[PDB]
Amino acid sequence: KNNKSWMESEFRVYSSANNCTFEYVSQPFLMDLEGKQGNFKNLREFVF
Amino acid sequence: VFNATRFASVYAWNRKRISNCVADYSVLYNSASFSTFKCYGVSPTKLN
Repeated sequence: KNNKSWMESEFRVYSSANNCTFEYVSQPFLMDLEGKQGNFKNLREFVF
Repeated sequence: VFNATRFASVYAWNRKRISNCVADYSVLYNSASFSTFKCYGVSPTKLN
C-alpha cells in the first residue's frame, strides 16, 4: 500500500530448534525486495 | 567462559560445545593467572 516496506514480516521457515552444533552470520547489508516489471534482470547459479 | 558472571552448580554442570573457531592457548596456559593447572594423557605444550 503506502509505505511500500517490502521487508520480512512473518517467519514460517521452521517451528522450533533445540540443539545447534554450528552457526555462521555474515555482515549487515540491504537487499532490494521491491518488485520489478519486464524481463529477468538477475541470474544466480549455485553448486553444493 | 572462565570469567562469566555466574557458573552452574556442580550437579548441574553445563556442557558447552565449542566449534567453528580458533583456540589460542598461549594466553591461557602460559599466563600463570590460575592457582593450579594439570593435564591428563597429553602435556600442555603438545596440545598447542
